Amino acid sequence: LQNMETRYTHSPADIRHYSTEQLRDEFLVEKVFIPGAISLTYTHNDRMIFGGVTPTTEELEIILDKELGVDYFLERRELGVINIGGPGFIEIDGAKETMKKQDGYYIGKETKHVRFSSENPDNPAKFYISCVPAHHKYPNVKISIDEITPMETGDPLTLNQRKIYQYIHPNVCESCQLQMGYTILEPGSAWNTRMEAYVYFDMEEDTRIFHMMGKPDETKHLVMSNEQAAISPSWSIHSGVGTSNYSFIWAMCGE
Repeated sequence: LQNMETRYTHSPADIRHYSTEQLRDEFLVEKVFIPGAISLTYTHNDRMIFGGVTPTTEELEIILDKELGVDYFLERRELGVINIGGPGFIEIDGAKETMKKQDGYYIGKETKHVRFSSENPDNPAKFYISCVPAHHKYPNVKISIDEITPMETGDPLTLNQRKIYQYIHPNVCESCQLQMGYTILEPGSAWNTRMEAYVYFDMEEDTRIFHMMGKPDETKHLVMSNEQAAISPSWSIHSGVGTSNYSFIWAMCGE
């Protein structure tokens, strides 16, 4: 099955007295990669639809049209993808390529069918997709960790020794507004310091991250587990501290 939960946005005031529960209910996505299905969430923050399509025993395709007042999913949207799990395949309008972990892809407006598949149901490919409205059509371009020069910064003295990877960025491809990145916190570090959406993964079962959010003067946090995502509205902070090491994919769009 496939599924897309929509989430309205709020104002720093609406959230001012939110309970830990409420916060989680509005800004935390607990299940991103549920095997055999596509799990998506539509945020009214710039209308980004993100989530995870993790195929196992049957190739998957995000089929959306009436829900978005269009004939097919990408008629008026661009989409970024990065495989977080096992080796798989991506079939964009017939052309079937290989998607190994860390392999990404920028697909543009008007591509009819994008189908995802894994080469092993036991170790499925976890495709994290970030879809956003697009008015212009740019060429589809495959992205491989290789071709990317990870712009590292931070220092283990400030527990932020990390490597950032620009996937959907001007240095590797064109796009209307989507922007994606892959960041891996080097061991012994655990920090992260127009709307954004974060997905944390590749972390020990017991490590958890304290994702900070809200207006800088009224910050609150979401306690997150492995493979969970957080929606961060324009007016909110984007940093987070982990109990240990972790990686995360950030997707954004705006102006």
